[PDB]
Amino acid sequence: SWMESEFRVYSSANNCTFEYVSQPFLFKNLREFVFKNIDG
Amino acid sequence: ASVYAWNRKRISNCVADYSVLYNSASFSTFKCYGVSPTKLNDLCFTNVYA
Ligand SMILES: *[C@@H]1O[C@H](CO)[C@@H](O)[C@H](O)[C@H]1NC(C)=O
Repeated sequence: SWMESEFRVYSSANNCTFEYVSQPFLFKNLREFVFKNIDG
Repeated sequence: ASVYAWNRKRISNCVADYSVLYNSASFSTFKCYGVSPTKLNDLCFTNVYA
C-alpha cells in the first residue's frame, strides 16, 4: 500500500475558513490551467 | 457550555433553512434583533455563528 502526508507541506494549520472536495483536477498528456482571483 | 465560558460554532457554505427552528415547538422563546425571524430564509450572510 501507499501513504501520503501533507505534513511535509506545512507544520500546522489553524483558523480554517474554507474547505472543498471533489474529483482530481489532473505520446504524453498536456495539462493547462488558468488561475484567477477576482472579487474574492 | 457554562455561561462564563460559552461555546461557538461557525456556520458556512450551507443553506440556512431557518424556518425549521422558528416553527419548532421545542423552544420557549425565539426573539430576533436587527432582523425578522420570518424573513431569514430570504437572506444571505458572510458568516453565521452559533
Ligand atoms: C479567522 O480568520 C478570520 C478572517 O481573517 C478572522 O476574522 C478571525 O478573527 C480569525 N480567527 C482567529 C481565531 O484568528
